[PDB]
This record gives sequence, C-alpha cells and structure tokens, in this order.
Amino acid sequence: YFQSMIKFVTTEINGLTLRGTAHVPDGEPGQQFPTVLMFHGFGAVRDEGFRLFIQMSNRLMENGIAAVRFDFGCHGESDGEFEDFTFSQELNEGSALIDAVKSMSFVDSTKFSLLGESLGSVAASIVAGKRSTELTSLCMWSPAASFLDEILNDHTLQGKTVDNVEKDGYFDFYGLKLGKAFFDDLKNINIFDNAKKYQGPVKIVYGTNDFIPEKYSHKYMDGYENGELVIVQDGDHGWQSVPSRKRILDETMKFFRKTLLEA
Amino acid sequence: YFQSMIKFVTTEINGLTLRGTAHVPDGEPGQQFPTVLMFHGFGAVRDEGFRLFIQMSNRLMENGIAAVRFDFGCHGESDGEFEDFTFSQELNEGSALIDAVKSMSFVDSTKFSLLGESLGSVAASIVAGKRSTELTSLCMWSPAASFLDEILNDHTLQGKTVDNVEKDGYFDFYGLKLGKAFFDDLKNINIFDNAKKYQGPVKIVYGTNDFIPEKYSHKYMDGYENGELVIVQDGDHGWQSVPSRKRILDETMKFFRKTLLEA
Ligand SMILES: COc1cc(/C=C/C(=O)O)ccc1O
Ligand SMILES: COc1cc(/C=C/C(=O)O)ccc1O
Ligand SMILES: COc1cc(/C=C/C(=O)O)ccc1O
Ligand SMILES: COc1cc(/C=C/C(=O)O)ccc1O
Ligand SMILES: [Ca+2]
Ligand SMILES: [Ca+2]
Repeated sequence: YFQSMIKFVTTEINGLTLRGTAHVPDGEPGQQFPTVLMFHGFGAVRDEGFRLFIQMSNRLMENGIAAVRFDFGCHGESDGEFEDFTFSQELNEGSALIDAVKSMSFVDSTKFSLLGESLGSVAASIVAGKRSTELTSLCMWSPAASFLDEILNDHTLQGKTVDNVEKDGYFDFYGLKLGKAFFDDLKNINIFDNAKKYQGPVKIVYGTNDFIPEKYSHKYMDGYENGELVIVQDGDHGWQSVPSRKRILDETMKFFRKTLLEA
Repeated sequence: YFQSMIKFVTTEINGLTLRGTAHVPDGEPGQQFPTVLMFHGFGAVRDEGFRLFIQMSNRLMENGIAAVRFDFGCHGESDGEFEDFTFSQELNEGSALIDAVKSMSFVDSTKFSLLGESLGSVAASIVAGKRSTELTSLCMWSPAASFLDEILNDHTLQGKTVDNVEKDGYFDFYGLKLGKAFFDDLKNINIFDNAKKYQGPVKIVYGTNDFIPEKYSHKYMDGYENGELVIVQDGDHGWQSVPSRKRILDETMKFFRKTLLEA
C-alpha cells in the first residue's frame, strides 16, 4: 500500500519544458485513478489565486481522484517568455498535456476530465471540442470567453487599451510584457463553434459578481447537449470569499464524483 | 559538466512538508554556489506575483548565483491550513530554512543571503537578526512592516476590519480562512529590535506607489549600520509595471553581485 502523495512533474512540448504538480490518492502499487487535469487563467499560475487549485486538488485527492495541474508555457515556472505567448500555443499545449498526462503511471486514461478557471476554461472548452472523444467530463469556472470581443471590438484588455501595441511593441500586463504575436494570433481563435463539438457532461459555475458578462455562459449552454449551469449568488471571478470558496469546491467535487466515481 | 537546471525541493519543519524550487547555475559536478533564499509575502506563493520571484531566480541563476524559494507553511503547495497560520511559525520556518538550504549539495554555506518581498521582507529582517552570522547580505523589497501597527492600533488588515473575527470565527482573506491563532500570536512579534541585530550589508528597495507607508523603511534604516535605501520613483508594492520590474531585477542583481560575487 501507499499513502497519498504530492509530486512534481515535467513535460516537454514543442521546445518548452512545462512544469506541474500531481496529487495522487492513496492506493496500492501501480493503481490507476480517475484524473482531473486543471487549466489556470491568463497570466496566472498552476496554484491559481489564493490556493484555489491547491484546495481543489487536495479535495479530489482525498476522494480517490488524482489532480494534475501544469503552468502553461510562458506562465509560472514553465519555460517561455510572456512576450512570446499566444493563445494558439496555449491550446496546443492543452492538447499535448492531455496526451502527456494520460500516459502517466497513476492515470486511468478512460476516466479523465478537464477543469478550467477563467481563460483556462476557455482553453479547456476549445480543447474539449477538438478532442471530443478524449474527455469523460468538463467543468468550467468563470469562463473568460469575452476576451476576443473585448480586445477586437472594444480595443481593451481587462479595461486597458491595446491600441499602442503596434507602435510600442508590447502590452504591459502587471509588469509582464505581452507581445504583438499574442494580438496577431487572436484572428485564429474560435471559441463557440469549437466548444459545441463536445457532447459529454459539462458543468459551468458562474458567480453573479464576475466581471465577465453572464451572457457568455448562456452561449456555452446553448451549444452543449449535456450542460449544467450553476449560478452562485455573490460569487466572484476568483472565488475570493470564504462562502463562495466553499461553494465552488463543493459544487466541483459533486460533479466529478458523479462523472468519474459513480458513472 | 552540467548545464543550469530547475529542480523541486522539499523539507520537513515542525511536522509540515514545505515545498520549493531551486534554480542551479551551470557548473562542475558537486560545485557549491553562492545562494539567495527568497521569502514570499502574506498569503502569496513562492512564484510571487506575476512571475516576480521566477524572473529574479533566473536572473541570479544565469549569473552564477543559486536561487531557492519555498512556500511557507500554510501557503502555496506546502502543508498546513491558512486557519492555523501564525507569524511565529513563519519566523521559525524561515530560520529552519537556512539550514535546510545550506544542507543542499549545490549551496555554499559561507556565501548565503536572504531576499524578501513584502511580509517576507519582515520575516527576513527578523530571521537575519536572530541568525546574523549565517547571512552574507540581506535584501528587502517593499517591507510590509506596518502590519502590527495596522492590525493592533487601527484594527484593520489591508484596510478590512479585524473586529468581526470572534463573531465570524475567522478573518476572510480572499477566500482563505485566517484564524484566531494568527491574531493571538501578534503580541509575540518584535520587528525592529530583532532587525537591528543584523549588521551586515542590507539593501531596501521601496516604490513610491507602495501602499505601505515609507516611514517603515526609514525606521529600518535607523537601526542598520550598513544599510542602503533605494526609492524607486513610481515603483509599486509588487513591481507590477514593466519599468519597475526591470528596475527591481537590476537593482537586486547589482546588490547580490556586489555582496556574493565581488566580495
Ligand atoms: C486576455 O484578455 C482578457 C482576459 C480576461 C480574463 C482572463 C483570466 O482571468 O484568465 C478577461 C478579458 C480579457 O480581454
Ligand atoms: C522579460 O521579462 C521582463 C523584462 C524586463 C526588462 C527587460 C530589459 O532588460 O530590457 C521588464 C519586464 C519584464 O516582464
Ligand atoms: C497581515 O497583515 C498585513 C499584511 C500586509 C502585506 C503583506 C504582504 O504584502 O506580504 C499589509 C498590512 C497588513 O496589516
Ligand atoms: C480550508 O479553507 C477554506 C474552507 C472553506 C470551507 C470549507 C467547508 O466548510 O466545506 C472555505 C474557504 C476556505 O479557504
Ligand atoms: Ca527537518
Ligand atoms: Ca507531509
């Protein structure tokens, strides 16, 4: 037998080392577990805000579900400069992470789901649609699916102008340099036509104080044949109150218990 | 001969596993390097905000200085619940981390310094005073040395009332539960008398947009025999603009080159 354990993992994807963390439940040698792979948000790290993904990871692990979470390229401790980041690269890494994590020794590749937060939810929704037979279920927190509309139609990124990127070479995001390549890549991105290709169980959790408009979650639901939308009164983008934190952890554990442990 | 590498490290302190990252310069097998240990801020993680400690670690590593950074107990990926967190535990851990890192194969026990950000700077100042003969130098960014005054005199923590802790059972910090034990323990904490015991080279970097009052940096200077205070015009608490991020990385590399490489 073996007690539960936290271990660090790395993988190489198109020339970048991505670094991550794995929460393995207790079990016998060689035992394989239903697994959730988690995608963090824009300019975030694999911990997520204020231990959010760590708390979710340990909750899953304490219930027999392995939890795996990597820093995307150009984020956190992975290789890559933010100035070179593109959302296309994030989607390509998300696809390659499915294959890398399904190959890990403790992962039951037949019981395998994605969890996202904010922009990570967007990536997860698109990856799920392109890899529509690979995922047992999909859970999306606070999907930041307005970012194309905001940048391309309103010419702002979280409220700050993008109109100087061409002249000045980059966008200043909290001290990080976001390059022109990111912006030139937005023309290649499609959210909802990709996302609606996934027909498995989907849960979306939206908080009424999220700065993303609620309409985007209803657009997702419009395309999902097997979706569920939970609206958390007074929940915010990052689940940054003790009551909304308890709610997001509980709602997500319930979904993955249903789709990974009881199906 | 080995190229530079990033690796993950753990240690056990008072029954908690603390988890961290080490950036090791390239060199010969078994080589021992001058080393900086970094302490993150309150409710933060070892990466720090927006890759701040990651960029600093890599800058040091590319110049022949090893960089090591752990999540404190009850923070990040380390063991422990935020509700059980106390600053006394952080101080004990910061002291114990000196020996955990100096035990590592790549670390020169005689060329070892601390770097802090915000509350981590306060922790580093106190640990430095108690273990003065262990440190070649000390660098403190944005020291949050007002927290005792703010909580004990003004009954707020970063502006939010602490007067409901007994009624609520906790203090809500961005969705984490901060417990009564933290507030009960504040009476045990002494910053400035402990800090002035360190007589090695100290550098403080303060940004004019920091929400921490500037007078706390001057108070530190009053007690240091070999201190230097750099005031970064338009710098902020987390160095979250591209100009101030460049500035903080350069000012810190200059200081550790002087104190760890050229001395
Ligand atoms: C990249 O541009 C954007 C990102 C977000 C949110 C991202 C997240 O929280 O992960 C919101 C609006 C944007 O225009
Ligand atoms: C690469 O990441 C960064 C680099 C700089 C400085 C660059 C320079 O020395 O010219 C500033 C902010 C950054 O986020
Ligand atoms: C814990 O109480 C406080 C913490 C801070 C900042 C901490 C940090 O930025 O690391 C500032 C004021 C406080 O009263
Ligand atoms: C452990 O830290 C937390 C616990 C809760 C509540 C959990 C429950 O009662 O189920 C909410 C937020 C937290 O940050
Ligand atoms: Ca020990
Ligand atoms: Ca442990």
